[PDB]
Amino acid sequence: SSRIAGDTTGKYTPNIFSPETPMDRSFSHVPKNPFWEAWVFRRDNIQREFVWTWQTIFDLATFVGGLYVAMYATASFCSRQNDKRNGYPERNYYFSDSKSNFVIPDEREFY
Amino acid sequence: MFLLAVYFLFFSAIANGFFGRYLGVRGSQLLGPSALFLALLCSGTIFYEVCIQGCSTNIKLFENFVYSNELNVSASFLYDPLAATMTLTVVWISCAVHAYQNLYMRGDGSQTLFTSYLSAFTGFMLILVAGQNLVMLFIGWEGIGVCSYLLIGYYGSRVSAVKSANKSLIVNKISDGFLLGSMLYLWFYTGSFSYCSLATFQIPDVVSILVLLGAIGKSSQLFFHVWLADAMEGPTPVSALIHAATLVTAGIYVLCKLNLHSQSAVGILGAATALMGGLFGLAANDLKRVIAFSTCSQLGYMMAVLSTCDDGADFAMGHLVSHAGFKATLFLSAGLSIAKENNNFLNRYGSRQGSPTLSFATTIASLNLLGFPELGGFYSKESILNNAYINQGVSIILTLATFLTAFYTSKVLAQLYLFPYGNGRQQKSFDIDATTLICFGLLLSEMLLRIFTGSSLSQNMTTNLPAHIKNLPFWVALSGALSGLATTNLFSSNFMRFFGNRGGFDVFYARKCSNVFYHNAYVSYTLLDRGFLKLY
Amino acid sequence: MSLYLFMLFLQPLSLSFVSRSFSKISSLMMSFATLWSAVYMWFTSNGANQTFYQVVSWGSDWSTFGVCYTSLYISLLCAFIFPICVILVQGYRALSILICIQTAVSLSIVSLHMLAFYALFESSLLLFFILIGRRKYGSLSAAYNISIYTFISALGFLISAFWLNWSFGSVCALLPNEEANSFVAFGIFILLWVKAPLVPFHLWLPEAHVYAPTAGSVLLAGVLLKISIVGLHVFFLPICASSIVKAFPLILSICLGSFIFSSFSTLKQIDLKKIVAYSSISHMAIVFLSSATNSGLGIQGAVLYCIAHGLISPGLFLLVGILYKNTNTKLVFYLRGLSQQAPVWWSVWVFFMLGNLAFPLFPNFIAEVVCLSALFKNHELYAYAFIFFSFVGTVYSSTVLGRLKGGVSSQCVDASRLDVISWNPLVLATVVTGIGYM
Amino acid sequence: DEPKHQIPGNALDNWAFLRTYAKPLPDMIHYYYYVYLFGFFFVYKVADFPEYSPRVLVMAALIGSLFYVRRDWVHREFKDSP
Amino acid sequence: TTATIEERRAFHKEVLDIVQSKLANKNSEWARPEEPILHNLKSEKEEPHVYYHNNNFRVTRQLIHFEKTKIFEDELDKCMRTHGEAKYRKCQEIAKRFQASCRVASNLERGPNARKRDVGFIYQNNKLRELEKDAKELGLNNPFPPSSPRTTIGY
Amino acid sequence: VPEPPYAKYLANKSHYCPPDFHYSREIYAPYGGYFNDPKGWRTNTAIATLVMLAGAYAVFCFGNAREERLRAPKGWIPSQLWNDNVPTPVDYRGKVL
Amino acid sequence: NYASLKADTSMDHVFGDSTNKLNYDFQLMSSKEAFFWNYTLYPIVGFPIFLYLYQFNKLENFEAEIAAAKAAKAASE
Amino acid sequence: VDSQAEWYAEYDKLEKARQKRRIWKWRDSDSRDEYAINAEEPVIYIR
Ligand SMILES: CCCCCCCCCCCCCCCCCC(=O)OC[C@H](COP(=O)([O-])OCC(O)COP(=O)([O-])OC[C@@H](COC(=O)CCCCCCCCCCCCCCCCC)OC(=O)CCCCCCCCCCCCCCCCC)OC(=O)CCCCCCCCCCCCCCCCC
Ligand SMILES: CCCCCCCCCCCCCCCCCC(=O)O[C@@H](COC(=O)CCCCCCCCCCCCCCC)COP(=O)(O)OCC[N+](C)(C)C
Ligand SMILES: CCCCCCCCCCCCCCCCCC(=O)O[C@@H](COC(=O)CCCCCCCCCCCCCCC)COP(=O)(O)OCC[N+](C)(C)C
Ligand SMILES: CCCCCCCCCCCCCCCCCCCC(=O)O[C@H](COC(=O)CCCCCCCCCCCCCC)COP(=O)(O)OCCN
Ligand SMILES: CCCCCCCCCCCCCCCCCCCC(=O)O[C@H](COC(=O)CCCCCCCCCCCCCC)COP(=O)(O)OCCN
Ligand SMILES: CCCCCCCCCCCCCCCCCCCC(=O)O[C@H](COC(=O)CCCCCCCCCCCCCC)COP(=O)(O)OCCN
Repeated sequence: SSRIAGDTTGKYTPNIFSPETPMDRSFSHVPKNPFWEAWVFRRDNIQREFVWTWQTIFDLATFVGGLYVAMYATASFCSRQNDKRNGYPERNYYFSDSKSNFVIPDEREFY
Repeated sequence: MFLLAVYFLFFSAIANGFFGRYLGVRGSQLLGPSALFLALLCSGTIFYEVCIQGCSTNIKLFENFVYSNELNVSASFLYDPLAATMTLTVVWISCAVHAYQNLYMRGDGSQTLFTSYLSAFTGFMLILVAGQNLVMLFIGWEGIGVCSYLLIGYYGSRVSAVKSANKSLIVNKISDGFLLGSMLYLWFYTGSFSYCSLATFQIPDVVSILVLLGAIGKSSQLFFHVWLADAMEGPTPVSALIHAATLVTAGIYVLCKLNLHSQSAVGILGAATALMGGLFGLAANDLKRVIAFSTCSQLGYMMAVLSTCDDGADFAMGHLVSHAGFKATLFLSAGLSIAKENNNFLNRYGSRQGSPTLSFATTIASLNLLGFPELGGFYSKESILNNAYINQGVSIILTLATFLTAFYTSKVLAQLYLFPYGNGRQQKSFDIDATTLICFGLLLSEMLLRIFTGSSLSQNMTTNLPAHIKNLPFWVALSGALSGLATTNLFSSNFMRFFGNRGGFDVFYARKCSNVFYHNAYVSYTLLDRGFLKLY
Repeated sequence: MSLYLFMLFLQPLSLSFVSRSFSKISSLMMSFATLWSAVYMWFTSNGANQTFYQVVSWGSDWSTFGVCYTSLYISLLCAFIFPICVILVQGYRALSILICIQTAVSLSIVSLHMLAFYALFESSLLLFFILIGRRKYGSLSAAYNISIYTFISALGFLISAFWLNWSFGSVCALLPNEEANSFVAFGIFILLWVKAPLVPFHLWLPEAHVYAPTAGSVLLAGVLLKISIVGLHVFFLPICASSIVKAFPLILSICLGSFIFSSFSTLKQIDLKKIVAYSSISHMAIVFLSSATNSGLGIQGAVLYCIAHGLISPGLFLLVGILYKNTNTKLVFYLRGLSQQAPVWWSVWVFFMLGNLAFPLFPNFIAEVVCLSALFKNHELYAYAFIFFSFVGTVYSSTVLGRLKGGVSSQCVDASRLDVISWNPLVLATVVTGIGYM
Repeated sequence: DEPKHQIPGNALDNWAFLRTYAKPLPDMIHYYYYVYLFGFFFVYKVADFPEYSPRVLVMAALIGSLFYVRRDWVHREFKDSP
Repeated sequence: TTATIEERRAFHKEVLDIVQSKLANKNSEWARPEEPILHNLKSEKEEPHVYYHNNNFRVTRQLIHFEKTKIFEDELDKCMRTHGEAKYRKCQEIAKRFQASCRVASNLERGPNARKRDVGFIYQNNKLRELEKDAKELGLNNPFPPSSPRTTIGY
Repeated sequence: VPEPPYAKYLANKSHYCPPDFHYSREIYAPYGGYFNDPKGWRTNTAIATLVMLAGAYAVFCFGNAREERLRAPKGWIPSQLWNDNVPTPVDYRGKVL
Repeated sequence: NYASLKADTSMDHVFGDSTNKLNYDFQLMSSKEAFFWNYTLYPIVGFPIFLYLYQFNKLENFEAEIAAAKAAKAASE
Repeated sequence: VDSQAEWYAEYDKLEKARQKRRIWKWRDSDSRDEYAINAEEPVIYIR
């Protein structure tokens, strides 16, 4: 019911007319399950079940936007500390409103 | 000469794990133990040269392992007195375990791969111990972590074993993340990664907390002890190595190598870990789990002693090296007992005709665990308890921990030997060859030599204490042993249940931390990138 | 340099004259010859010439080509990984598409003109639209995603290049120009934001990798993600430093958010290629942030970590492609017992997964150490944030490994001689870089 | 058999909704004629419009876009009724 | 300090003369300069020839600094390994010099966002000294530790 | 089921293999089979031992070249037999040996 | 083609039947509980951040108070 | 291989190209109606 397809000698021919099923690469293919396939389809196409609810907005804001806000605040604090550490004047960052034009330290200058 | 031992272990690993087809099961059963025996001779030479004769050596294999701008690190080995002692202890225990695995793992399919894992496992421990700079230590640290991952999960068709390996990997990942943070701090403000220029008299608290958080991972302390109990899923030779020397001791070795710890944190954490480990070992009914909780308690003692005095680092290392021996013996004898009885539960063990050597080794290791006078464990534990009297809070908790340790140690001894036979009427047998006898002879020789040579220079130095204070640990251990022999009830059923669940540290993680982790994953993926941001 | 460019032009040229039955053999020989020409370019590149090792111009500002530290590393990496792509791909159509893509990408790396960089890099726009949207195994949605994302980002970059050419009079890197405008800085930045997958512009990469062929995935992960750092070191940092220092808190916000949310999204994956593709996105953020510090450590660490990624992720993608050939499945839940069934494949898979988790004996370790050191030079908290959330990668990698490792399976699915030949160079390069020959 | 997307609604109800687009179709010249004429006159009048702020212009464009009804929408919903 | 256009064009001409003088004789170390081109330009990018030459000079200087720091570390390690338990006293000077070299190498080209590298905790120690002086003279109570004689093996 | 033709090339079940345990004999693993014990194992072990000792000799040369002792040992150490860079021992009092 | 959906009952008598099922609903934590536990654990993760914030605020406040006392001393004197 | 000469020659080529482009960008209206802006241009109208 089966036969060896591969030939190391190089005399390989595919027996498409052979009564016996070749032991080709498809021999070892996984059989698969109907419900697992539908679970895969459901999980990939989870945007179909997306619904805007106040709970969904709450979750998205509190975790994603919350983490962005926390990271931005921490980065701003670190920049302020580094400016105090280095001796630089308060730097004009994009959303900080500063009446100083200091952006890039002059290498030649001693701070 | 100093390099040779690491070469022998890594050669055993490569030979057994890559050419084991040619070598065979017998080929592993020769090349492993022979190579580790040669490494034992080399380690003995190292110990005599460095410790006894005070001759430290530095071997730089190559320079600029990482050379990016100012950041510069080299692969160098410095064998200082701490490193020689840990190297000798590790190689001795690993040679014993390799002798043990020849007969124990014969019924296992991949004995060659197991031997290869064991030898690379020892080699990475020696890389950690002998490194001259922080990066070599990190290399050894991660090597032992990955080797533990590949050894605990050896039985891949068991969901429990692979989940235990995943637990170990994740917890150790968090710990070395904290260590890497401390490493970066120390490079930035000291100029180097080498321990010589690493010295800082004053260090900011953040570095100390990061070092402690990294150390409590491998040296399983509280909130980081979950992996040690689950590490029982692996084969018995793995458990002996991980609990005796390689994994648990590494945190203590790091804390002793760099004295950046804070007295207040280490003492409280260690005493809490010792008490909790003893209490958990009280409830346990597997033979192997009780010994792991005892390992936790001994780690708690060693961590606590750092807070007491300046000699605390020496006392901790002495207890470390003493503990490796009798703990490794306890695991190996427990594993042989499981094989002979085909059982893991203490209830069904009982008196049965056996080998005099194994029963004696179990008895002597348990006596060292208890604190029996004039033994290697006794001195290394009284050095901690007597010197902890100044810290009143630490001393009390350690004395109660000694009571609990005595109780469960005596209970295990009575259940294994004194109790009547509890297993069924079936043909069960494990005949021991001369190789296992050589293994237990090596452990017994280590135990005997520990008495004559000692553990620390200040071991017998006087602690100026009243006699009733100094001899108190013996009385507490004796009372615990007598209560354990009678198998009396110490706690109510509610607290016994609480201790059986190990304090519910894992159930809290399950119900809150893991659920929050996967709800964060749900928000990140389902709601946002495959939700809000996915087209119809 | 000239030999390398000539060979790059020769490879697509040869396909027109080959017999169409000798195409695979000729393509493989041409790829190896281009690799040798790249080695020659390295030989003729003297470190004494510190700014640019080599510069060649062929009659115009657009035809100005040159190699620097970043360019030389990235070009050697692409020339190294191309032959593996060549052997993995069968058919004159596929060979033609992949050769044209590689020629365009490799010419982009050495280009010193922003407009020529744009022209060469986007020439491979339809080729991926056709490649990812191939008849049976491709998805049109993914091709649309990648094509539209690239078009919008590259058009913004093109507008900034036009403004620079109008104001300065030149857009070549070799002519020193500085600008403080934020509109032009954002126009150059948006391309980097999209090409290096950075949240929330990372959605194109996953769909592309899953529905691209294994050779296509190998090229995409290996060098097309690295084109962002060539653009950053060559065309953004020299001119747009004032804007990166002005926006550094925002840059850190976006980079660390990408790292964290990509790590969390990886946890929700059931497809092996998607797991590797999301690991790539989390890995890109450290590179982008380390370069953005504009320090000696950051640039070197970013280029090193790019090399480490371009040696580790192609290997994982290749192994997954081999497993999919053997099993016709990519779902982790279908695949069990791979340790017993495929010991040789499992060993290399575990080795490369350890590499992706940045273990010491792997190049990712050295690269990560350097990048974290640069972040620590900026601030301690910056490094601490990245170091902690690296544990999320361990969780999903360990879960995948545990699911694949054990179970019951009735199929021997282990790699053949051709497959082992395919990954041997990557394993050797990974080891050699891991011991410090970065 | 393969996993497929669920289609909301009944087959005949959806087909009935789609059949409401099959209505007498006017020719587009009638709309185009008026748009051309009023557009020519509109372009003549625009040169005389006052200069508006860019913000107001953008808001007016947004309002016009929101208020614009697609020609198909009127087609489906048109009723020759009071 | 103000630069008129005439002076700017004159410096441009002089830099062209410098480039012509360099072009006359071949030099294999052309991109490894031993001396910079001195200038008073607001932005060095104004004159491209000065920009690239001084950038190459800075690169050479930094490479030298890195190798020098490695040297200093080597003697520090040797001195540590020689004396033994007397290391803290006898290796104070060599550690001092090594840490100074580390700070030079890091701080000269740290970058726009990078902070100063505090090897030996010298800047923190100075800050504590200033704080203690001000608190004592003004009668305030300092919530911070007083300055330390030695905080590391050297500095 | 009639065993396939290639089963003749495959090797038998080893003595250490439990009689009940079944494994697929066609699977190749670099660490070995399920119970190994190949024919000619003794010669392979001898060759492995020879390679181990030769590598030990090379490592010994390398280490001796790179073993630096900058502080004199308190007493005589075994390394003096094979390495000549050992400083002359000085005892705790300070006397040279 | 597809794998069989029929189970094997050979070992049910030895190892028990498969009749008993899980009681889990396979649903996640509630949004309200998740908010509390994120906003509790994440700060614990970021313990260095709060230490740096505390010390920086202490340093700046002490510096400002020194400046104020200096102004007072330099005004009269 | 004189790297200094190659570097300076390449830079000179690029700088010359930039100068040529900026000259090429100087454009007044070429409209036939625009006699004011182009007053100096030589032209003939056949109309
Ligand atoms: C009595 C005669 C009746 C006519 C009365 C008026 C007579 C004309 C008098 C003067 C005419 C000159 C000025 C009129 C506007 C010029 C248009 C024109 O003449 O073309 C010939 C056109 C017919 O040409 P066609 O080739 O046969 O039709 C092509 C379409 O495919 C047609 O096929 P369709 O209808 O089936 O498909 C429509 C399609 C066609 O597409 C368009 O309509 C394109 C329009 C885009 C804006 C146009 C440029 C705006 C720039 C304005 C400049 C001024 C302000 C400057 C600053 C503004 C900066 C932007 O658009 C849509 O699908 C519906 C959406 C409509 C706007 C789309 C943009 C939405 C943005 C809002 C975002 C918010 C959503 C967020 C949440 C989303 C959740 C995911 O005739 C007209 O449509 C004229 C109707 C007049 C009503 C316009 C109402 C407001 C006008 C000013 C506001 C400007 C906004 C434009 C709104 C839409 C105008 C089409
Ligand atoms: C430090 C300088 C010296 C370096 C020497 C390192 C020591 C040996 C290094 C050999 C290469 C390391 C990577 C080997 C491939 C990784 C995969 C592996 O190790 O094991 C494979 C397969 O093993 C092999 O075939 C090759 C292993 C040969 C020797 C491995 C030694 C241990 C690896 C060292 C750890 C690497 C360190 C990386 C971090 C520093 C899979 O094993 P399991 O998942 O447990 O499943 C096996 C089946 N069973 C369920 C029955 C257990
Ligand atoms: C399917 C696989 C089967 C085959 C398995 C192969 C087994 C491999 C054997 C493992 C090799 C372990 C050797 C590790 C040392 C690395 C070798 C090396 O790097 O060569 C060094 C020379 O150094 C040596 O030779 C080391 C001697 C090796 C033997 C020492 C004792 C062996 C014990 C192993 C402990 C090594 C731990 C090192 C951790 C990093 C090059 O010298 P440099 O000229 O200075 O090169 C510049 C430095 N850099 C590479 C960073 C650019
Ligand atoms: C619609 C979408 C958005 C809706 C939902 C948003 C809800 C989120 C709001 C809370 C977010 C966390 C709190 C951060 C913002 C606090 C308020 C900002 C103001 C601020 O910067 O104060 C600083 C906060 O401390 C800090 O520097 C930050 C401390 C908190 C960060 C650490 C806690 C989480 C750790 C997890 C890791 C994340 C960070 C990784 C780096 C301290 O004031 P100042 O002294 O700096 O002076 C600066 C002068 N205002
Ligand atoms: C003064 C002006 C004021 C502002 C006015 C704004 C007006 C709107 C401007 C929007 C311009 C963005 C253009 C992209 C449109 C989204 C893509 C169209 C959606 C779509 O259905 O495309 C399908 C697939 O596309 C896909 O699968 C691609 C998925 C979405 C692509 C992601 C968008 C690129 C990234 C967005 C931001 C990038 C950085 C921005 C700086 C193919 O449709 P079909 O071929 O079958 O035709 C059948 C017709 N239904
Ligand atoms: C909301 C968070 C910001 C999201 C960005 C996250 C990080 C991106 C940073 C990229 C780094 C370089 C980019 C330069 C600046 C881009 C955005 C910086 C933030 C920003 O919007 O600042 C604005 C200034 O920038 C501007 O005025 C222009 C903004 C960019 C324009 C957007 C589209 C431009 C496309 C142009 C195409 C190429 C054109 C070339 C001619 C307003 O801040 P402010 O200083 O006014 O302070 C007033 C506060 N009270």
